[PDB]
Amino acid sequence: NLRNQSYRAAM
Amino acid sequence: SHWTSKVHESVIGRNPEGQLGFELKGGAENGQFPYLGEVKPGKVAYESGSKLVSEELLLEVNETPVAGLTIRDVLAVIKHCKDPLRLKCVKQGGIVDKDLRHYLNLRFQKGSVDHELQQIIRDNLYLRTVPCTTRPHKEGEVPGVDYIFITVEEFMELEKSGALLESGTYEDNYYGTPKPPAE
Repeated sequence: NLRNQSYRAAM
Repeated sequence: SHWTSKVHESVIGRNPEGQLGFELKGGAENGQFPYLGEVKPGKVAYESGSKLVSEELLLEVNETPVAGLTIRDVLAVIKHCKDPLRLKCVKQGGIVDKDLRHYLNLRFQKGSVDHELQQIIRDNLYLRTVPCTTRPHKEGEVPGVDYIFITVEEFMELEKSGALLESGTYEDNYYGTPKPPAE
């Protein structure tokens, strides 16, 4: 399912 | 210059045996776009638009984006579309490659067609993948659902094995998305 803000930053 | 510059639409129908006339290959479970195998001439029941060529990447089926999904999901979308089947494909080459991990590495200008397609393909991959992380579990999270919680050594093995389609770090911890399984 959808990714958190932390994961999206890590990319 | 653009990744999407050679995208074309091919309208086909099921052949007299109810099949497509070509095998689907790749899928997120191999870290790949769905793409076409050998298009046998005369096994595709062409309707309109342009012809299909072998090893093109399959982007959409009847305007449902399918890139980033498993073959399971792609065929499931195909099965719920009545004829005619409008396929949006792109030939591989140059900047265009079936390798999903490398496509997610590309840096596109925000707002570009290329960028919008990349985010569409991310959401599809996210539908059936659970991310992995080396940060500790926080209260309220479900291991196996919100994240797979692994150690740095385990995260390094997954990366060295080519299992991760995407990798990064945030506040001194590792985040990634493993390839989905075939189930």
